[PDB]
Amino acid sequence: GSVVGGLGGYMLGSAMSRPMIHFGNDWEDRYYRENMYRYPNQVYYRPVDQYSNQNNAVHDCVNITIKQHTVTTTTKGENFTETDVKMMERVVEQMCVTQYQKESQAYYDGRRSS
Repeated sequence: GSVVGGLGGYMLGSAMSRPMIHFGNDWEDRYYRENMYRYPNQVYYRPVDQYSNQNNAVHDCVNITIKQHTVTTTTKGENFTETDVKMMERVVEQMCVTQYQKESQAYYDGRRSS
């Protein structure tokens, strides 16, 4: 039950989102627009079909995405620091929410309702 040390129950997102996010100044809003490429566009998550709402599974997914990234990276002597992580959470929240909001929408649209 392990894909990368233990994430063997997790699934891997649609690879389709990287929103612009706005910290309230172009100080770190810009830093991100020059630092967004490195971040995973993908997010690691679990089937919301099983959950009362995706938000619980999103907020898990955020932590796990960062982890599934950094874990494979610090295996290479790398390390990540809070101000890097804060530049993923802004997006990885959006991306995991949006992946969920297509996996749990664009798969059923009310189970064959549209």
